[PDB]
Amino acid sequence: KIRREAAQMQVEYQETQQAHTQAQLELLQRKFTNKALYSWMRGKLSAIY
Amino acid sequence: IRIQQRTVDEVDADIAVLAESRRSAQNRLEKYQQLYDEDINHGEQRAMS
Repeated sequence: KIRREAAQMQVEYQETQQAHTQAQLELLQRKFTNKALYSWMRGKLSAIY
Repeated sequence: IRIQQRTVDEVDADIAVLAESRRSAQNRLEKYQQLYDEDINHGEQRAMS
């Protein structure tokens, strides 16, 4: 039964792993330099060039 | 770290298992030794005589 508890807390460990990887993804999308800025870059540079 | 603490709990639970294994096995040991070294009792030598 202590082994079972250890397995369950391993499950919650990896669940927290998924949680903070999702947090990493969302903060990366919330960063300043992003897809909208880079699309502005590409479009303006293409036309003016 | 919590996982491996639980693992240490597993291993020392196992060594407690083996300690009471010693208790039971040694109990068997003295029972069998008492049976063997006493061998044949005065009632049986009385019957034989």
